[PDB]
Amino acid sequence: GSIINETADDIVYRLTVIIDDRYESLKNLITLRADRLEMIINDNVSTILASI
Amino acid sequence: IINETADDIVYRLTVIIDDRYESLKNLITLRADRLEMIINDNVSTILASI
Amino acid sequence: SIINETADDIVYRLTVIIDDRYESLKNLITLRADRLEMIINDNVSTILASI
Amino acid sequence: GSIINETADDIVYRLTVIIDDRYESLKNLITLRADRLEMIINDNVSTILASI
Repeated sequence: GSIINETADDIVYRLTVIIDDRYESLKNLITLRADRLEMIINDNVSTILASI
Repeated sequence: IINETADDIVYRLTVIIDDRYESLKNLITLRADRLEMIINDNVSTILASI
Repeated sequence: SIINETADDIVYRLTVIIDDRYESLKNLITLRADRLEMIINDNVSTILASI
Repeated sequence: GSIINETADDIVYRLTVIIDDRYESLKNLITLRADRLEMIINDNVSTILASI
């Protein structure tokens, strides 16, 4: 009763922290590598146009 | 009770997982769409400049 | 026992949820990466054939 | 601990291994495809610059 649901709420909270923490890390890596690809791309097109 | 509680756990954590998965799915699609639009735009600029 | 049985059930069910969400994101990442690689290599060969 | 405490610990552990693994594979996948794109982009910019 006070144990079954406190152990239910505890499982959910503990796994929610794991899931949230892994998710935010994936969110940051996608944003990081996409931002990085776009600087690389923007720089290279600037270089090509400035070399023509 | 033991089964009602287990169903509650699986359900609640399944809402979390699906929400996180959905936002990542959207993020991947957004950034990939941006990249495809950026690459096409830039190549069209190069082609009109050579 | 009703405790271990229910625990194995929680793990199995949620593992399928996670695997499904994982394999779907794996496929999306591979797909969008594959397209971007093909768009780049197509567009570069187009430039090179035009210069 | 209690049986419910050791059972809840085993649920969280087994699902944390699953979550982490699927996370780690997506981490390596995103890094891999971003690296592949950058290798392609940089080969192609050096080919364009040497061709104009």
